[PDB]
Amino acid sequence: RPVLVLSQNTKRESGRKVQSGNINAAKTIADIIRTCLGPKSMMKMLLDPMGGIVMTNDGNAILREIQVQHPAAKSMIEISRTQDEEVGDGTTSVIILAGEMLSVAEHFLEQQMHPTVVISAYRKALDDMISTLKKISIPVDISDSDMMLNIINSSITTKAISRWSSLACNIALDAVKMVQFEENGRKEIDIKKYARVEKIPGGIIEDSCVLRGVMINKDVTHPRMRRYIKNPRIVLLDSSLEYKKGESQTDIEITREEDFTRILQMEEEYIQQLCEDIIQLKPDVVITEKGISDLAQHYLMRANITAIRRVRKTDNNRIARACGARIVSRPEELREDDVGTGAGLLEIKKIGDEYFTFITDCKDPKACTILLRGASKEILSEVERNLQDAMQVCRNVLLDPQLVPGGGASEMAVAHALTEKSKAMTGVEQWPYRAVAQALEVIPRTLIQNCGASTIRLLTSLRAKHTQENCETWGVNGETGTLVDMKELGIWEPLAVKLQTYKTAVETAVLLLRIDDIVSGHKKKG
Amino acid sequence: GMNKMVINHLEKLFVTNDAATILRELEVQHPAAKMIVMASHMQEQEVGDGTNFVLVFAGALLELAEELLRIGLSVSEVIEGYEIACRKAHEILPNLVC
Amino acid sequence: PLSVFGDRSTGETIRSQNVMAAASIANIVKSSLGPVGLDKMLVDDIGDVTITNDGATILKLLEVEHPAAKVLCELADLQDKEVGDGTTSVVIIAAELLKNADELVKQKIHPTSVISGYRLACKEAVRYINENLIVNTDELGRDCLINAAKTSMSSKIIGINGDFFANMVVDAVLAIKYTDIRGQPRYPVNSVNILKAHGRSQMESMLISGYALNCVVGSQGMPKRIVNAKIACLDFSLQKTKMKLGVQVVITDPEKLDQIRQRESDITKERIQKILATGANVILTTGGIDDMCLKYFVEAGAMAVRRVLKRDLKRIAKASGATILSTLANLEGEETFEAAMLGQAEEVVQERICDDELILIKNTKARTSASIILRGANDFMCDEMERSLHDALCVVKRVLESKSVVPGGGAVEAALSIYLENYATSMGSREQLAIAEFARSLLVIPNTLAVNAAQDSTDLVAKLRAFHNEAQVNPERKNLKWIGLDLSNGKPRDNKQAGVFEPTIVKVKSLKFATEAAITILRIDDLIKLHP
Amino acid sequence: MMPTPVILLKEGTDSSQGIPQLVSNISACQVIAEAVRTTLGPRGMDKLIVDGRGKATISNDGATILKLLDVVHPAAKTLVDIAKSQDAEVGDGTTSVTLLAAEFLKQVKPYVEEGLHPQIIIRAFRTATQLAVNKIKEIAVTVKKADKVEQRKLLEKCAMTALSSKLISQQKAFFAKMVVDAVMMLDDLLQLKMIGIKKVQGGALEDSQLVAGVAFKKTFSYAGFEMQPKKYHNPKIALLNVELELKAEKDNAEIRVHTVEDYQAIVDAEWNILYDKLEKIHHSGAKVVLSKLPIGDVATQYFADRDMFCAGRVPEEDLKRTMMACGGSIQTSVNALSADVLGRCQVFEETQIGGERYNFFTGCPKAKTCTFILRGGAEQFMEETERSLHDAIMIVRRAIKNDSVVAGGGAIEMELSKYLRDYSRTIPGKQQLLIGAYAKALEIIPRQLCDNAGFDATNILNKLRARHAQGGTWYGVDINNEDIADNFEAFVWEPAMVRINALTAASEAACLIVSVDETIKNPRSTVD
Amino acid sequence: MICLAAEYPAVKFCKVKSSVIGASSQFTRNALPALLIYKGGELIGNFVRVTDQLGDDFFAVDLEAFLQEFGLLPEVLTSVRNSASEDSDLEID
Amino acid sequence: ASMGTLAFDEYGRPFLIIKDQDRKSRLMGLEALKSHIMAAKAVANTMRTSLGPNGLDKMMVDKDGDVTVTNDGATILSMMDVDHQIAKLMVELSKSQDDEIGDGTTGVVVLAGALLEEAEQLLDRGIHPIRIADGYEQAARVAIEHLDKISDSVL
Ligand SMILES: Nc1ncnc2c1ncn2[C@@H]1O[C@H](COP(=O)(O)OP(=O)(O)O)[C@@H](O)[C@H]1O
Ligand SMILES: Nc1ncnc2c1ncn2[C@@H]1O[C@H](COP(=O)(O)OP(=O)(O)O)[C@@H](O)[C@H]1O
Ligand SMILES: Nc1ncnc2c1ncn2[C@@H]1O[C@H](COP(=O)(O)OP(=O)(O)O)[C@@H](O)[C@H]1O
Ligand SMILES: [Mg+2]
Ligand SMILES: [Mg+2]
Ligand SMILES: [Mg+2]
Ligand SMILES: [Mg+2]
Ligand SMILES: [Mg+2]
Repeated sequence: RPVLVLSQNTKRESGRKVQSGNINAAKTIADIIRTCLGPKSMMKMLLDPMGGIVMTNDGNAILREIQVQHPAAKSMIEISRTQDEEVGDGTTSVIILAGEMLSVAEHFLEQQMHPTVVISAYRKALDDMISTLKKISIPVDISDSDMMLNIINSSITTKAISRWSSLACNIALDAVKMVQFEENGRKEIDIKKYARVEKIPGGIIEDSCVLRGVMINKDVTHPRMRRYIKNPRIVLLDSSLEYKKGESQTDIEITREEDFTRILQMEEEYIQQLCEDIIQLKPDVVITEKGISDLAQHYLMRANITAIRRVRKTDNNRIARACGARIVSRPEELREDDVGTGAGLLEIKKIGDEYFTFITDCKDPKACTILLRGASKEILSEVERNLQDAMQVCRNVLLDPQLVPGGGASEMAVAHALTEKSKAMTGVEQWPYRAVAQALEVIPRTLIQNCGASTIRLLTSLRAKHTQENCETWGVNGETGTLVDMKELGIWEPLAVKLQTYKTAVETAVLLLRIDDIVSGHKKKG
Repeated sequence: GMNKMVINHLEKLFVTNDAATILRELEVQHPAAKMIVMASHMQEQEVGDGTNFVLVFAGALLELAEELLRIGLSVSEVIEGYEIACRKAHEILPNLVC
Repeated sequence: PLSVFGDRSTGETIRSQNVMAAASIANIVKSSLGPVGLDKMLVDDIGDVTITNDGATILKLLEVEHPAAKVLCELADLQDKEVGDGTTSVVIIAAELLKNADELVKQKIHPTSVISGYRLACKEAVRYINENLIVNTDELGRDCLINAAKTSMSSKIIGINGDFFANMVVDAVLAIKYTDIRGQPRYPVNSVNILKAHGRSQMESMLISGYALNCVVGSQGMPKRIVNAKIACLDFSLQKTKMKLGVQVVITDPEKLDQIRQRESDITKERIQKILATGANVILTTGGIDDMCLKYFVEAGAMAVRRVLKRDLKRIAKASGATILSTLANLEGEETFEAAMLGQAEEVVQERICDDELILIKNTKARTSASIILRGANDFMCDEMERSLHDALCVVKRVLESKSVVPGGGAVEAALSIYLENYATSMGSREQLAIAEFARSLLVIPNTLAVNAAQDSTDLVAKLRAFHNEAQVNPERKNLKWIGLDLSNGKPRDNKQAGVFEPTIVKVKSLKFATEAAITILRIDDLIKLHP
Repeated sequence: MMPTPVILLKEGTDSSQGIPQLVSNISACQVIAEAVRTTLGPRGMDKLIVDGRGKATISNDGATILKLLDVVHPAAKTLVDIAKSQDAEVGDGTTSVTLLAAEFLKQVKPYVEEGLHPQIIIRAFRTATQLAVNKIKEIAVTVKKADKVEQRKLLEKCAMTALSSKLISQQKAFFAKMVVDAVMMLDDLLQLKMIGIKKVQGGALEDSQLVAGVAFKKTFSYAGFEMQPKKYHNPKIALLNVELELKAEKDNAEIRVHTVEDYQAIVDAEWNILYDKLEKIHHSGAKVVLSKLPIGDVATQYFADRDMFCAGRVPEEDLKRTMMACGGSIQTSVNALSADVLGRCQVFEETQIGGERYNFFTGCPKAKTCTFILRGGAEQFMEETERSLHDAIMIVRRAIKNDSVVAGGGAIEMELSKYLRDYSRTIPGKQQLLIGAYAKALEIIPRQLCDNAGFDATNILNKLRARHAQGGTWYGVDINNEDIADNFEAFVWEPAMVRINALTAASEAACLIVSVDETIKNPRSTVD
Repeated sequence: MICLAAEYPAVKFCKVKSSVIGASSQFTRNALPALLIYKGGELIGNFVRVTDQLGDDFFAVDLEAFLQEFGLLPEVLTSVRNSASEDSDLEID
Repeated sequence: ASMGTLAFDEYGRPFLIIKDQDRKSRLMGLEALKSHIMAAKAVANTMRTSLGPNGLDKMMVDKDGDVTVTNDGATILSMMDVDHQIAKLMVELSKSQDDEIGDGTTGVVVLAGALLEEAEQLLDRGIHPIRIADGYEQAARVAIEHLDKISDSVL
C-alpha cells in the first residue's frame, strides 16, 4: 500500500542531537572504566555470555566484554583495542582522554562554532603535545638492568600482580631479553609468537618462573621411552611416521596368493626405512606435529630414542627456536645441521595429575615458556594479562629508549606548555586549543579521585607548581595523595605509550566530531 | 524568538512563544524538570512576565553546578556560593535602576 | 475499465512523486558538501558502522525503493566510476534541475520544450566552461597538482592534513606513471596498493617506494629479510603431485607402489630444485605451498609466500621485471626455468605493523611502483581515509591526464548561471524559460556551501553573482572570473590565486550526467506499479 | 541520542524542528491549496465529499470544501481557519484566500531553504500587505451621487459577478436581481435570519420565486382542517404563542372535589376556559390564526366552523418573519388582542408546491423580510443553490455598507503586483527579493483562472503584464474570448473589502506559518 | 552459537523467537531446543529436543561435536583490511 | 490514482494532512467524469426497458423479502439499493419529477443518460465540460420554446 523513498526500517536523525548523543556515549564509555586507573584502582567482575568469568581491572579486557548499540561506543571500544594492540599500555588513559576532549568539544559545539574549527585546533594541539612530550623526555641506558626493572615495576604497580613485583619484573625482563632475535640484519622481538605463557592452576605464585626453554603438555608415546635425558639431540618433524594413502587413486589388483602378504610386508618395510633414516642422524628425541605409528615407535625405541607426537605447529616452532633445531618434513633429507643441539636437559615430569614435557636447560635460547602457577584459573588469567603488559612495556622501551615522567606530571607539564603557547595565538581557535590543552588534567584528577584525596586543592597546588621553571617532573603520589617529584618516586613511562595515547585520543575526538548524521536500519545488501 | 506549535493530549493546538504556556501544554515527566516548571509557573503567577528568564537562568545555573561538581567541589559548597551570589545580586540590582 | 492488476498514477501526481523522491535523495547528502561539510554514521542493523563523506558510498549503502531515487543513486555511482570526484554535486544538480523543470511543467510549459531548453543550456555551459573558465596547468607546475589534491581532500577526514597528504598523493601518482603508444602519459590509478592498519597517527602514514603485500612467509623457518632479492613469480601451486581426472593408477605388481609414491613428491622436488638452481631468493605463488616444499625453501634460505593475490602478483611482476609463469614448460617440451624469468628488488622485508606483519618489496628495478600504508585510530577511520585517498588519487590523475582545471568554490557555477541567464534571451521563445531555470538551478552548489558554513547564503551568493556579472559585462575585468567563495571567512575570494582547483572533466561530466538524468525522469508522466 | 533511564517528556512525544519542518509545513499548505484549486472562476468545478455515514456534499464554496476535509496537520489547519474567517467576515473569497496564502508560502520556500531568517520574511510580508491594502483603498472606484438606479445597477453587477461561478451561473441575472430585491427591503441591520430560504424538491431553477412576505410549510394539521377556507382577500393575522387545546391547567395543579356537581362544574370550567380563549381570538377580528405552540383538534374545528384558518407548531423564526412582514406582535396572552397586535396582508393562500403545501402571506406594503422558495432536482442541488445565494446576499450586504468596487478577473491582482514590483525596485535589496516574491505570488489568481478555463496561462499573464505596465488599471482575464479585456467595463465588479480582507488574512496566515520553528505532538490520551 | 559464528565465517547462524514464527502448543511445551539447518534451500539437519543428547549447560565443543556427529560442519590474521575501474598496470609498451 | 497524495514526506519525517488519509480514495479530472457518465448510463439503460406501452415491469425486493412488481420509474429507483452517488442523484431526479409532475419519471432518466452519453464523446474531443453544460442549457431553452410553440389547448 505505502510508497516510500527509502526502506521502511531506515531511520535517520541529524543535527545537534546527533553530536550530543555521540559525546554522551563517549562520556559513558569513559565513565565505565573511570575508576580503574592508578595504583589504587579496584578490580571488576565480568560475566561472559558463554558462562565464563573475567575478573580484571584492565581497560581493554573490560571494554571488549561489553556489547553496545550506540556506534559511538563501538568506536570507543575499537579505540581501546587499537591502544592495547599498538603499545599494550595506557588503555584506560586513552579512553578517559577521549571522553574529556569530547566533553570540552561539546562545550564549544553548544555555541555557534563550527566543528571543523574545533578539529583544526585539536590537530594543532596534538602537534604541540607531541613536541612537548619529545622535549621533556629523558634517555634510558638499556644496558642497566636495574633501570629496566624499575621501569617495568612502575608499569605494573597498578595491577594485581604488584604484590609480587620483583618476581614479575624479572620474569618479563628475562623473557623479553632472551626472545630478542637478530637475523639477516633485521631485529625482532616477537612476543606474540614466542615467549608463550603456560598457566597451571594450583601451587603458589612465588613458584612461577621463566624457563630457559619450552614446556609442553605432552607425554612420551610409549612407557619404555626415557623420561629424563641429560644432553638430548632433538629432531623435529612435520610429516607423520605412519603409512598413509597417496594423493592419486591407486587401487591394486591382487591375483597371486602372496600379493596381500607382500603389500603388508612392504608397508612394514617402508615404516622401518623411515625410522632408519631418522636413526641415521643418531638423535635422542623425536618430535612430530602428526601421528607416529606403533611400528614406528618400536623401530625408534630399538635405537633408544624418545618420541613425542601430535604437537602443535606453534609449539614445534617454539621448540625449534629454543633448542636451535630445524623442522624437517621428509626424514631422508635430515642433515647434521637440522639436529638441534643446545638443549641441556629434557624431562617429562608429572604436575598434579597430568604429564608435562620440559626442555629447560637450553644454552642461548631464542624462545621461552612462562610457567604461571596460582590460586585458580581467573587469577592466572589476570596474572598473564599483567605479564603481557609488562613484556609489552619492556619491548617498547627496548625499541625506543626514551622515557617520560608519570603520575600526571607529564600531562600537567604539557598542559602548561600548551597554555603558554596559546597565550600568543590571539585568534578565534585559541579557545578550543586551550580547552583541549587543559583537558589533559583529567588523568591527574582521576588519580587523585581514586586516591581519595581532595581533587580541587591538589589540582590547584599541582597547577601552581607546574608554573615554575624546572617542575616538569612534579606529579601526584597515587597512593598517598601528595605532590611528589617523580625523580624521587621513580614512576616513569615510555615515551611511545604516551605518544600513542595522545595521538589516539585526539584522533578519536576528531573522528567523532566530524559526524552530524546517523542513518541506520538498511540491510547489508550482500 | 520563534512560535512553537504545541498539541496537547486533547488535540488542542497552541502556537505561541510564551514559556509558561509551552511548559503548561507539555507533558513533562521528569521530577526535576517538574520542579523547574513549578518555579516558572510561580514566577508567572507572581509577576506575569519572566518565565523564560527563570527557565534559562535555572538551566545555566544547574549546568555550571554540574561543571563545578565535576571539577571537584561539593554540593554544599556550590549551594552556599550560589546563595551568597544571589544575595549579592539582589543587593546590586537596586543600583542598576535607570 | 483497464482491469490491470496494480496501481496507476497519472499527471501531476506522479511528477510530484518523482520530484519528491529526487529531493529526498538530494537532501540525504546535501549536508556533506564543501569543506564545512560533515560526515555521516551508517549502521547496517547488524552492528557494522561506516563513517563516510562520499556521496557515492552513502547512496550505495542505503537501500532505496522509489525508481527515481534509484536513478539518482546510479547517477552518483556512474559519476564515481567515470570521474572519481563530485559524486554529491552531480546528484544535487540533477535534483535541482528536476525540481525547477517540474515547476516549469506545472506552469503549463510542455516537458518537451523544457528538455530542449535543458539540452541547449547544457551544450552552452560546456562550451563556455571550455572556452573561458579553464586554466591551463602547463605554467602552474607541481603546485597545481598539490592544490588540486588539497581541494579534493578538503571536506574529508584528511582535510587539515592536506599539506602532507597532497605531497604523498602526488608522489604516488608520479611514481605509477607510464607512457604508452600514441605518446600518451597514462596514470593507472588502483596500481597504488592502499593498506590500512590502525595504530599511530595520520602523520605516520607511509609511502612505500615499492610494493606492499598483505601477506607473510608461509613458515617461520625462512629468513624474514633478503637484501638482493631475485623475485620469482609463479601462478601455480607447489604441492604433492596428483594425477589428473582421466588418469588412474592400477597396480598389479607390488614392487612398483613405492616407486610411484616416491616420484609422486619427487616431481615437485625436482620443480623446486629447478626454480632454486638459478639463484632465486623470493618466490611468490598464487597457489598454496604444503609443508615439504616450504622446508625445501627453508633449507635454501629463500622467501616463499603462498596465496598471493592475482592482481598483487601481476603488479609485483610488472614492477620488478619478473614474468608470471603458470607452468615450467618451454617450447621444447621440457621443464626449465631460465634466469631471465626472475624479478629484481633492492630489498624484501617483513615489517611489523601493530601486532601484524606485511611484506615490503622495496625499490624494484626496471619500473617504479608505489604503495600506501594508512595509519589511523580504528577501522572506521582507516576506511574513510582510504576512500578520501582514492578520491584524491582520481582527482590528481584527472588533472595530470587533461591539463585543464577550473576554479573551485562555486565560481564556475556562478559564472555559468550569469552567462546562461544572459544567453537565454537569444534562443527560443518558450525554451528560454527552461534555459533560465537551468541557470538558476546551477546556483545550488554555492548556496549549499554557504548553508553548510552557516553564513549569510543570500548575501554571499548575491555578492558572488555581482562579481561574476561585472566580470562578464566589462571586458577589462576578466580576472574576476576566478572569484569563488572563502567558506572559512564567509567572503568572496579569488579561488584561482587561493589555490582552489578541480579538474574540468569533473564539472563537464557532472553537468552532462545530471542533465541526462533530469531529462530521463522528466519524460515520465504515468506510472503503473503491478502488484507482485 | 541516549536511553536516559528517566526521560523528560512522555513516551510517544514527537518533536520536529528546524528548516525541514517549516518546509513540510509549506508543503502541507500547498496540499490544502490544491484541494480547492479547481473551484475558482467561472470555469470552476464542484467537489463531492462523502462523510463517514455516506451522506454526500457537493459544493463549489472553498470554505465548505475545506471544512468537510478532516484536516489534522497543525500548519495546514491555518488555511482552513482563515478560509472560515473570510467566509464569516465577508462571505466571498474563500477560495482566493487559501490560494494566495499558499502561493506566498511557496514563493518564500526557496529563501527559507537557504537559511534566510523568517523574521525578515515576516517584515517583508507585513510591509507589502500594508502597501497593497493602501493601494486598493486608493484606486477603488466609488460613485458620489447615491442615485437609486446607479446603486441598483452596482448591486446587481456585484451579485452577478459573485454568482458567476456556481451551478446557477446560467441564471445569474435572474438570481442577482432577486437577491438585490430581497436585500433592499431589510431596514437597517440586514439580519440574515430576516431572509428565509425554503428548499422544495422538484421543478426548474427558474421556477424559484421571491415572496414579498413570508411563506412556510404546512405544519401537521389536525382533523377538520380541510374545512377551513384556504384563501382570504384581506385577512387579519393573530400571531400567538399559546397552546389552544384541552389540557391540565398547570403541571402541579390538583383538583379536589367531593360532589358530582363539582365534578361536572370542573369539566364545564375546563371547556369554558378553552372556549373563552377561542372566543377572544375570534372577537379579535382575525381570520388567520398562527401559534408557536400546538393548536388542538377542538380549536381547529372551532375555527373551521367560523370560516377561520389555524396553523399551530409554526417554527419560531417563521413567526418572527411573519411579524416583521405583516406587522403584528406575538402574544402569549389572548386577554388583550388589540387592533395593533394583529398582522395585515393583502392575500393569504395555501398552494401546492412540488408535492408540498406552503402557506403564503403576500401583498405586504410594509414588509421588511423575504422568503426564497428554491426549486431544484435534489437535496444537494438546492443546498448548493442556497450556498450561492448566501454568497450573493453577503456580497450585496457589504456593498450596501460601502459602495467601493474593484475589477475582478485578476485585474486588481495585476495592478497590485505591478505596484509592488515598482516599489520593490527602489529598496536596498534584502527586502526587494521578498517583496518581488510577494508580487509574483499575487499573480496566482489570473493563472488559476486560465488553468481552470483550459487556457494558456503564460501568454495571458504576459499580455496582462505588458498591458498593466503601459497603462490600464482594470485589465483582467476574459474567459469567453480567450483573451484579456477591461474587466471594469465588462461589469466584473467586486467590493474592495473582499480583496482587502483576502490580502490581510493571507498575509497573517503566511506570517503565522513562517514564524513557527518547532512542532510538538503530545501522545494521545484515552484512544480506546 | 556466538562462539561458532566467531570461529566460522562461512556459516550463517541466526536466531528467531518461537512465538514469532507461530509454533503450536506442543512445540512451545516440549520442543524449545530446535536446531534448524538449511543447505541448498532445503533442510539437512532438523534437531529438536536436544537437551538429553547435549545437556543443560553444555560448552561450545560439546554442541560442535554433536553437530559433527552427522558431518554437518563444512571444511592467518590480517592487519585490518586489504580490499581497496579495471586499469591495473602497464609499462612503456 | 487514489489515496490522495501518498508521499509521507519530502525529508523523511511523518507527513499527515487529512485524518485517515490512508483509507480514503480520490478521483480527479476526466476519470471522475468518465466514472459518473458510465454510472448514469448504466442506470438509464436499466431503466429504459420500462418505457412505453410495450415496456416491461421491474420486480423489486426490499431488505425484508417483500416483492413489489412495478413499472413506475420513481418507485423502481426509490427501492433500488444503490451505493454510487451519481445513482443516488438520478434517483433524486426521478423523485423530483414525481413530486412536481407525477408522470414521466422514467423519461427523465433516459434523457439524462443519453445526454451524459453524448457528453462523454464530446469530452473525448477536448471540450470543457462547462461548455457542454452551457450548450445543453441553450438547446434546452430552444426545445422548451418549441414545445410552447407546438402546444395545443384542451377544454
Ligand atoms: N605510584 C604511582 N603514583 C602516581 N601515579 C602512578 C603510580 N603508578 C602509576 N601511576 C600512573 O598510573 C597510570 C597507569 O594506570 P593504568 O591502570 O595502567 O591505566 P592505563 O592502563 O590506562 O595506563 C600511569 O599513567 C602512571 O602515570
Ligand atoms: N578550500 C575550499 N574553499 C572553497 N571551496 C572548496 C574548497 N575545497 C573544496 N571546495 C568546494 O566544495 C565543493 C564540494 O566538494 P566535495 O563535496 O568535497 O566533493 P564531492 O562532491 O566529490 O564529495 C567542491 O565543488 C569544491 O569546489
Ligand atoms: N465574469 C468573470 N470573468 C472573469 N473572472 C471572474 C468573473 N467573475 C468572477 N471572476 C473571478 O472569479 C474569482 C472568484 O471566484 P469564485 O469561486 O466565484 O469566488 P471565490 O473568491 O470564493 O473563489 C474572482 O477572483 C474573480 O476575479
Ligand atoms: Mg598500565
Ligand atoms: Mg516577557
Ligand atoms: Mg570531492
Ligand atoms: Mg465568489
Ligand atoms: Mg407515464
